[PDB]
Amino acid sequence: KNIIIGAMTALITPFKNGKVDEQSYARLIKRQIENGIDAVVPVGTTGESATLTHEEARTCIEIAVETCKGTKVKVLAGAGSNATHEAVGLAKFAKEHGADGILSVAPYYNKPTQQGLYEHYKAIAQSVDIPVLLYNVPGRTGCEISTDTIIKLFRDCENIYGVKEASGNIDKCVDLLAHEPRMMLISGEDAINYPILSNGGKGVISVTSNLLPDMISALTHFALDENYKEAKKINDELYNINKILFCESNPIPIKTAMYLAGLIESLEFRLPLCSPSKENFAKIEEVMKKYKIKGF
Amino acid sequence: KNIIIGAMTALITPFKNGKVDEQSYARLIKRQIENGIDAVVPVGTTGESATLTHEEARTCIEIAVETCKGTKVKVLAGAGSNATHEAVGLAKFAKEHGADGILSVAPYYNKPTQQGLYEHYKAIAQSVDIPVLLYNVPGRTGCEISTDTIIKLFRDCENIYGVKEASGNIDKCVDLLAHEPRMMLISGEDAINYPILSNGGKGVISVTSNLLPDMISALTHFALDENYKEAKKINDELYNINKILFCESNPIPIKTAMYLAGLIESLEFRLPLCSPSKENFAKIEEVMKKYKIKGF
Ligand SMILES: NCCCC[C@@](N)(CC[C@](N)(CCCCN)C(=O)O)C(=O)O
Ligand SMILES: [Mg+2]
Repeated sequence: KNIIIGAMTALITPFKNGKVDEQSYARLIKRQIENGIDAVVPVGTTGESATLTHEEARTCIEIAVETCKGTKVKVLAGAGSNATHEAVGLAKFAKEHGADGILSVAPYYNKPTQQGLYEHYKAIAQSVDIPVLLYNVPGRTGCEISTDTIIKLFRDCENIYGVKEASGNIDKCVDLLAHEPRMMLISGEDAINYPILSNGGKGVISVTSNLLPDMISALTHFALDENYKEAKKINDELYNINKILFCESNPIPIKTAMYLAGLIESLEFRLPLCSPSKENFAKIEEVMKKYKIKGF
Repeated sequence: KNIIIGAMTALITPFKNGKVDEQSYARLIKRQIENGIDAVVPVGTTGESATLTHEEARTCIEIAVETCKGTKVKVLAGAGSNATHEAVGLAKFAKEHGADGILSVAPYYNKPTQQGLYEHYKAIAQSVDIPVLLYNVPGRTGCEISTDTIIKLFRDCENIYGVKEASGNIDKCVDLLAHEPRMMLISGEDAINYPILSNGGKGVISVTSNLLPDMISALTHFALDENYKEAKKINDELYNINKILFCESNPIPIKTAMYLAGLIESLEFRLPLCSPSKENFAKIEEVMKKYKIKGF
């Protein structure tokens, strides 16, 4: 199987006067390349994929693919949908626009059954050639892809090579890798990056990496080399910022943090997302000064 | 305030060979009108709105408004989105195809804050003239509209006239009606229709109504006319079907029940929605036996 692993970033999408700041986007992706990141994930949840237009989603994949040409950094494009026909289309679009793979979230809101989740992902898997990473975040979708369904898709569809887990469920990650160790388990929960990697996970898709890509990079590569003491040390150091980045729903804190660090020009969200409270803004602003934040 | 209350049916959307069976849709809406229903809710969650085309949604609103012209049956249009710019659009569309009001679900997947939910709904309400009923289903959206947020929206925006609660939280509906008793609290949870009505709720938006519209009608009117004994009597009898209609995610069981009752032609879903298990199929078909099913 073809795979995409290592330290990966769920890219924020900066806005300037309500439009996608394309030059900011490219500069942030380059900031990622130059700080040890192995792959960038455009138009995911952290990128406010829900409120983007298809030309903006398609444009930001193109910006990512183009910025990454000439590097080992791969483009794992966000291409999920709660409608199978749209998820297949976005998989085809990313594949035809140069993405090295796709990250496909479980259908949200319409709560498909385990049988329905299998047929949904098989439809995507059979529709394109690029690797496909399952994305399970039940707290946002209303549904979970069970361990059985994840393993079945990994064994039945060749392009499906693993799953980004944001389940806060270390038991499920044992369960997953204990019955199918050839799968690529990706951490979708920054605070528990090391515990997931330590059990055989082969990478992370991080929100924290947006601000401190060097430390997320170092953590993952320390861990992949089984230097578990150094990997755990960064994990422990990162805990305060890993948590504070979820004082409010992602990506409200990270974009607040990016603005505070001067890495984006404006603190703009598309509704229903909005700037955090004044309290959390102060909490985000304080925890930051305990970390060394890289620039461009 | 202009309001839309009473017994309401979240219409299933029949498919024939992958297309919206237009006549059956109209034929099913007619079955509702002649069975005591006060309003029909097209292209909601129960209508598989997530996997519908704008051309399918638009036609089903048009079919809905046209079939209830001349009766007193209202059209409460499903018009929700996790992107405010998409939700504002659907509100205008629904107003121009003749809908008497819109049901607008809380944004799903992207988990907006209470502030974001206020600005999201304030943007919709300020965009149309027709009544706006908030829809809270945290198990499907990943988010809850707090009681404070609900009441603030009710008091600040003239068309926002209440909320359809599907939280299994009778506590919250006391909280709602005790602090804002002028609000129209609508049941979105069939099994607890009477307990919500018994505390001052003024209607239901029912799944069970698809199969037994005569009994959902009678329950709602008995309760609104303060015949609580007869209202609970139907509620208690309906429990077994009210539960089995969620043996799997709605609208999978109700479409199964509708098909088994011969009220629709094909048992077709749009993916990731799926036919139920053979086990649950026997459970839906068996519980059904016990009720007297209206025909055309
Ligand atoms: N990158 C584009 C994202 C926009 C799509 C959408 N806002 C809503 C998705 C949708 N399937 C659209 C349905 C439109 C009417 N059938 C949904 O709301 O369910 C989401 O996935 O969050
Ligand atoms: Mg090495």
